Amino acid sequence: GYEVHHQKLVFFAEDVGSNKGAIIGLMVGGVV
Amino acid sequence: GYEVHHQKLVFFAEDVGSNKGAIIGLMVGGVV
Amino acid sequence: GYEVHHQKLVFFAEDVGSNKGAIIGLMVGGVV
Amino acid sequence: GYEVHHQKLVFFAEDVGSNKGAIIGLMVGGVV
Amino acid sequence: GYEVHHQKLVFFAEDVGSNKGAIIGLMVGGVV
Amino acid sequence: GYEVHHQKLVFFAEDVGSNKGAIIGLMVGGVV
Amino acid sequence: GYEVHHQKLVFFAEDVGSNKGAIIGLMVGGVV
Amino acid sequence: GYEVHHQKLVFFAEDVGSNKGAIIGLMVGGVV
Amino acid sequence: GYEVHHQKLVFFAEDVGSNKGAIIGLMVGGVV
Amino acid sequence: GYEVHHQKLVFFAEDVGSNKGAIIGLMVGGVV
Amino acid sequence: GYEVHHQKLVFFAEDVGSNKGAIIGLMVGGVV
Amino acid sequence: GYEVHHQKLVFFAEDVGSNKGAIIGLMVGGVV
Amino acid sequence: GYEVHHQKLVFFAEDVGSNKGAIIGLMVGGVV
Amino acid sequence: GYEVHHQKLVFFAEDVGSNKGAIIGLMVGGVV
Amino acid sequence: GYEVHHQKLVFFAEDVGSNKGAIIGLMVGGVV
Amino acid sequence: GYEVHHQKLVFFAEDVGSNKGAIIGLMVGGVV
Amino acid sequence: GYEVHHQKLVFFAEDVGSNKGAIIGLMVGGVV
Amino acid sequence: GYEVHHQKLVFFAEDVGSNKGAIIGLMVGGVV
Repeated sequence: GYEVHHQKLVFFAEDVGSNKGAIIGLMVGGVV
Repeated sequence: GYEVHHQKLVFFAEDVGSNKGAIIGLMVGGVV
Repeated sequence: GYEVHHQKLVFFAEDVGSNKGAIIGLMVGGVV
Repeated sequence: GYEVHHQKLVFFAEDVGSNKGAIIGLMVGGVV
Repeated sequence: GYEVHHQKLVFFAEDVGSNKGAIIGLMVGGVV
Repeated sequence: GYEVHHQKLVFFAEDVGSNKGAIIGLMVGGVV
Repeated sequence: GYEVHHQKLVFFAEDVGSNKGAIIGLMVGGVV
Repeated sequence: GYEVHHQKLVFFAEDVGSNKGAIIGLMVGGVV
Repeated sequence: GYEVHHQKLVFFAEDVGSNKGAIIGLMVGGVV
Repeated sequence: GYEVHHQKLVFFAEDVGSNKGAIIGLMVGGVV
Repeated sequence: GYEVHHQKLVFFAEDVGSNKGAIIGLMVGGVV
Repeated sequence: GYEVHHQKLVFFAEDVGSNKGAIIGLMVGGVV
Repeated sequence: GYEVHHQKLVFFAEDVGSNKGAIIGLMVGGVV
Repeated sequence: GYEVHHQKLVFFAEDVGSNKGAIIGLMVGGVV
Repeated sequence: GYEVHHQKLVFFAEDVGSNKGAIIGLMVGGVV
Repeated sequence: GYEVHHQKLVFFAEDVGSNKGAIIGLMVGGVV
Repeated sequence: GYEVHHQKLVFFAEDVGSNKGAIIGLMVGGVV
Repeated sequence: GYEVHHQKLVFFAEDVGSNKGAIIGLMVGGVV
């Protein structure tokens, strides 16, 4: 009937002084 | 009980002093 | 009853100093 | 009292934020 | 009736001292 | 008549044998 | 007249009452 | 009268004609 | 020298009462 | 004699009584 | 003179005890 | 030259341990 | 001295194409 | 001598016979 | 602290006497 | 203080007398 | 100091008389 | 005080009597 469930991902990374290629490649959405 | 759907993604990265090439390639699904 | 769906992604990346250093490609299906 | 259903993308990267000093491509199919 | 289901996923990594490639390749979706 | 289940998941990598920067290739979603 | 490779996709859905939330998006680029 | 290899997708939803609500997008690029 | 090699999928959804927001996100490759 | 190979996937789904998100996300193409 | 029959796959999903989101994500192709 | 016949597959999903409704994420094809 | 970064794809195939009506499509985002 | 990273894709194929029917799709996304 | 690394892929294949329909489909980019 | 890294992939295959369907599907880029 | 990290990969295969489907579906890049 | 050398990898394969199956579905990248 009624249910509440969300995702929770926290990705934290240290890498100061420029990483070898900073890029975000994501497929987000699909279902509202 | 209320039906609630959400997503939480936090991507944090330290890359201070200008990155080589910061680029975002993302597809946000157009579904409501 | 109330029905609310959602999505939320926060991308945080440090990299000050770069001039004109940002390339973004965002594509949305049909209707958010 | 009103149901809500929309996406939230916070693309935060240190890469200038003055005037048109970046490459941004936004595509939406028919209706947002 | 009543149904709540969530989980905290946290990833922390230190890779300082020398650049090493920062890229997010991810599929976030599937169902509400 | 009540069913709620969650768990805390956290991973931290510091002072490892050899860097890694930040490469995330993952499929996260599919189901609620 | 020998038959050759044709595509076959039948998407049948009983969705009478087609209002605000009914969207069809077809993307191709090459040959038909 | 000659058999050939071509695409064939039947998208049938009960409520054809598309009116003040649903959105249909046909996109190709090459030859029909 | 002629053979019949192709994919075939029929996706059928019954007499629902019209969903919150039904959508066909389809990419048909321009190949032959 | 003649070499013929073909796919055939029938997906029948029921979701009556109250809307719940109906989505066809498919990639059909690439090769003949 | 080699002859090979094709495969057949059928999948039927009823409403069940209680509706739950009908979404099909499929990659169809690969070769011919 | 020996004749080869493929196997047939049929599946019905209903009255299981936990309602699924209709969630299919698959790679169908590969060769031929 | 000076750093160098450029694309290099040698598509060599005995199967050229620009003729009476072949299909060639070359496209870019914003800047190179 | 000084040298830096670059792409190098050599696609070599013997394919004579192929005429009045070639299709090429090349796209770039991400200032190079 | 200079990085000297290039890509190198050599794809060699025979396909003489006209292919069913020679197609080159690729994305060349990913800002250096 | 010199660091060099590279990859060499040579894929060689015979397919004479016209292949069923010769196609190159390649994603080349992903910030070097 | 001086460091080397690479490997030679060579693959040769005989498939004369038309292969099932001379197709390259490959992802090369991501980050370098 | 760590040093790694490269290796030579060669693979040769025959497969007549029954087509080999020349389709490359791979991913080479991830990290430098």
